[PDB]
This record gives sequence, C-alpha cells and structure tokens, in this order.
Amino acid sequence: FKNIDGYFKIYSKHTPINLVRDLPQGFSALEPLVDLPIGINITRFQTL
Amino acid sequence: IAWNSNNLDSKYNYLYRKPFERDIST
Repeated sequence: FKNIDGYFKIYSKHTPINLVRDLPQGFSALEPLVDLPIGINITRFQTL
Repeated sequence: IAWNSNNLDSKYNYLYRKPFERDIST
C-alpha cells in the first residue's frame, strides 16, 4: 500500500506456500491491482 | 478553465482558509 499525491496504490500477489513458520525464502513479484484517487492526507491503518 | 459567474453565483456562502489535498476540518 502506497499513498502518493492522493493516488493510493495497491499491489499484490497471491501464492501457494507450505510453511507454518514465517515468510519463505525465494522470490516473486507483486503486480498493481488497484489505484484510487482517494486524495486523503493519510497517516496510519489497522487490519480486520 | 475559468469564467465570470457573477451573474450566476453572486447574490456569503463560499468560504476559504501536499498538492491535490482537501482540508475540510475547522
């Protein structure tokens, strides 16, 4: 998630893993899925 | 683009105090 000049950008990537510990060693990339012209002058967040 | 709206808007309901930012609070 980025938020630059009102345009808030969301990249992502959904990928199969088999580990229960933490982020797995390897490489893959995240492709832009949404931009929004939100124009909100932002600071923080919280997950649901 | 801008034009003269005296004959369309003039009659006290147009207030005023990062680029492209709107600050609505007061």
